[PDB]
Amino acid sequence: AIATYNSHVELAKYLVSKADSVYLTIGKSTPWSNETNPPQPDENATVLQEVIGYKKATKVTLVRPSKSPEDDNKNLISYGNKSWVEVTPENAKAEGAKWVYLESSIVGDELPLGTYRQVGFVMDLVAKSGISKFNLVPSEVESTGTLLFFDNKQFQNRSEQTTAKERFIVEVDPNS
Amino acid sequence: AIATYNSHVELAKYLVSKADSVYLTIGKSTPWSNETNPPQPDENATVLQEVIGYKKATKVTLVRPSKSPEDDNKNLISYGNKSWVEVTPENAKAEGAKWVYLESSIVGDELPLGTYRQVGFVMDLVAKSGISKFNLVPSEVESTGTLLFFDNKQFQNRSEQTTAKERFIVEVDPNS
Amino acid sequence: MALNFTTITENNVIRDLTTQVNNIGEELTKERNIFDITDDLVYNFNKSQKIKLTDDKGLTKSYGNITALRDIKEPGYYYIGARTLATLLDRPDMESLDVVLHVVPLDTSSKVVQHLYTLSTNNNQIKMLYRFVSGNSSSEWQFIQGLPSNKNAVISGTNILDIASPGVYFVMGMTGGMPSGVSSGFLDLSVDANDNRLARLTDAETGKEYTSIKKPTGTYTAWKKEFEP
Amino acid sequence: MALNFTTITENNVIRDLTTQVNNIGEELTKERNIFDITDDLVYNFNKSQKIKLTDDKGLTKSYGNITALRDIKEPGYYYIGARTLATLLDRPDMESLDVVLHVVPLDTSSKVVQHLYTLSTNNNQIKMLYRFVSGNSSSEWQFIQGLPSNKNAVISGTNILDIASPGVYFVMGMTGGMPSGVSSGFLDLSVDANDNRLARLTDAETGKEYTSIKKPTGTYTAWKKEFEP
Repeated sequence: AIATYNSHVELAKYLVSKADSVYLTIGKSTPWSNETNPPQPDENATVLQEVIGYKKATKVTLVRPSKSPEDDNKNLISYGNKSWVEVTPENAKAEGAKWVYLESSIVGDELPLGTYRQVGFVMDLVAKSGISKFNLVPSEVESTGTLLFFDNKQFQNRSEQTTAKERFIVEVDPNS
Repeated sequence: AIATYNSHVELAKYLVSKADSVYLTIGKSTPWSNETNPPQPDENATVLQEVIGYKKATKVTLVRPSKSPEDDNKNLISYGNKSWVEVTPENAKAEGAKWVYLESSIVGDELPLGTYRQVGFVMDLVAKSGISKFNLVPSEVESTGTLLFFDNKQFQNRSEQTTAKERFIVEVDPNS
Repeated sequence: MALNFTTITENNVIRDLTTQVNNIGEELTKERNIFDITDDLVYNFNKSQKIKLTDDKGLTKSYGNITALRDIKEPGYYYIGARTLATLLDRPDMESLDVVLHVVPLDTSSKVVQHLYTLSTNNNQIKMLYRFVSGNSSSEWQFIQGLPSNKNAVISGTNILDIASPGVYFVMGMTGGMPSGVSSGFLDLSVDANDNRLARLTDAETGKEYTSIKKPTGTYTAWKKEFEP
Repeated sequence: MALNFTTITENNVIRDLTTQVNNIGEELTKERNIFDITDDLVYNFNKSQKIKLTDDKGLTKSYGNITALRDIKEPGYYYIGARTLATLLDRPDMESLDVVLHVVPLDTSSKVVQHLYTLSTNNNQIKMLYRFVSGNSSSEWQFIQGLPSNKNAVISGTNILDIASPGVYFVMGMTGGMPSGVSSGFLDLSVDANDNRLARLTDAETGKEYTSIKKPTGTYTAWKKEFEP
């Protein structure tokens, strides 16, 4: 029997409640067989290939597509060719906010420089005893938590100047 | 973007952790327009129609469909013409168990007698007036919590002798 | 409440059986019958304090074998005599006295806040102490300073340098350790976790102060007098 | 819980008598019947907190006839209205300020620890106090100070000498008693049972100490300053 739309809202509130444990992760520092077209992803994965590291999320929030005029004085986001609005946890079921927005940014060399091709987000990440810094290479992680979401992208390079933003909009069931 | 199989597994471990707050509900004691052919269930709904009562979930567990030979010696359950096996929270990713089994039996007249058509399961249900008992009529529910899963069946009847065992097997994303 | 019933033998006709069934039916269906009174009791007992803070008379509860005060993790009051207290591995550092332990409940059973009240009719012994406990760990016992009869405490008949507790006192009839030419005064004392000390004593007559210090592994110095013309 | 029973008459056939006996036996044997619920209630009640620490609303217990606060030895929270009553002799040493009494249980009903906190109207005056009581006897009251809002209290609109309580305050707008030109300061006051006193005032404007002492005269001395060029 079917899950409901408000079940997907509550499950999104559950994910967004986990926010403090949420990290961006990046990997696949060597080429794909084809760099013009990354392979479509596999949901049975538990980690990225060739992991470069983890960065604590700067933005975990509920979202939905915006609607004018009533949303014109809410927090708008432009992503993936479309307009969206954030939603706060205590307003999720009043708004229908079953999507989650995830973002982080890597400021310069706070992970070792190079290229990356995979992007993912984990919840329940924990670092080794007494580490507090928000950037972690894999060997500084104690528990990788759970890999929730990820993608295969064309490469991006990183240098000291560049603040590498990476982001997703997602829903717990994208096909219903 | 997309969720992953193991995300659904961990979300099922979350709904199973809620189990004590879980109740069967039955309703729709008057006819549909066609009694052989009910209307399809609307996931925007928040409560059943014509509510007859609530009964605490006599069972909540992770399960999966059974597979041979490796389940031939295990804890089998029979449901809806299919054979299922119980799974435990700390093994859910090793077995691939993303399905939740939910069940409650209304013995005889422990809810008011007469026909019912709707069957649902609610979590976070809270009763009135310090009440201990696991069978509740609507006048003894304070907060209905959240209607997680439901179906619009044909009618059935209940008498003093007949137990009405109602149950589901469900996953957090049945279909992406 | 009470049923009226007479046992029915094989020799009794159907009328007799009918009379007894009517008796049972009427007692079990009258106003305020056994069912109603029991439904009243359930609705009441659900609202009570369901486990003991005190015994059934109001007194301290019983406890099984403890090595340490941290071992008692139930909410309630417990009496602990001086002979017991002296043996407890996590006791406060003081003269051994009778005490009550009151235990305060938390989010969890493995953790508790503990209050200890010393039971002495001597104002110089009576003190309050508390701490937080988690698993086998805790904070130290926190000593809490107070004024007997709203006054600074009075100490006498002793060498002053043996006084060790931080605080403010009146000190009089002191046998030894005083500044030369002083006979009573307000004593202000501070002492740390390293056994550094500061004693500031003022002579009750002149209002001259004197200071002494003690280093971790020493006695006090002599009393350094205030600056004079 | 409830039996459905109909009284059986001469006209009723053995089937109807059988229906009533079935109705009785079913109600009395149904799963979690009257018996099971009552055995659960007893087992609950033997565990229970069989004595009140609060009234039936959760409010303070009232009490019997008294002459002293040590007369209340039943455990609980107790509270007092009228000045007409509040006259009793074993109260702590400060003015009429009204109170709640908590009574802590010990080993024996003849002995208790008593805890005191203040009431009726207004803001600042309150203290916390405690003592130990045994038969009729006790310790004296032990008074605890507390920093309002994590800060030293501010006292204003009074003569600095009329304050009798020991402890640290900030003083300003004092109607009298101060040293020349000194408008404000921290006051550290010390007082004993004989009524010796040591007042230290520090001028908050400059850091100059002014000390004065009170002996059984009733008068504080002149302001002995610190030393200067």
